[PDB]
Amino acid sequence: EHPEFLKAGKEPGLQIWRVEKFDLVPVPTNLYGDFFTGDAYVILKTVQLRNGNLQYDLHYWLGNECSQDESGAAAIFTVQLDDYLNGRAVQHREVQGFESATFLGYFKSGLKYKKGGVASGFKHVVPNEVVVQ
Repeated sequence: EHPEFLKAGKEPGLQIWRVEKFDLVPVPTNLYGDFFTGDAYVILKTVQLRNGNLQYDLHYWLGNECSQDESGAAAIFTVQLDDYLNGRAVQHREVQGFESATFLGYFKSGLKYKKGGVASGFKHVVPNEVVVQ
């Protein structure tokens, strides 16, 4: 067994992963682009300058339907580890509505609002923060 947060950074290009109670779950490659507006997604983008230097770009997608407790958590684990990956990296926050140009460029049709989740997909229910009451 091995840690995932530390696994990130094993290949250049762009990688996508979905956070789940601190479990990280690779978004189904079959769909590639589907997103549930309620949780938080983390993406990295290692670009190639001339032919040796590389730059990882951080991009967390928030359908604006996810609580801030989990939203920031992703921006935190994604940002902190980023420093653990390169030390700086780029920071991009997409709160569904005003994304960045690089994000809308790599995700042209990567925008599918699907209310649901992964483990709660069997019951088909979207518990609201009211649960804490």
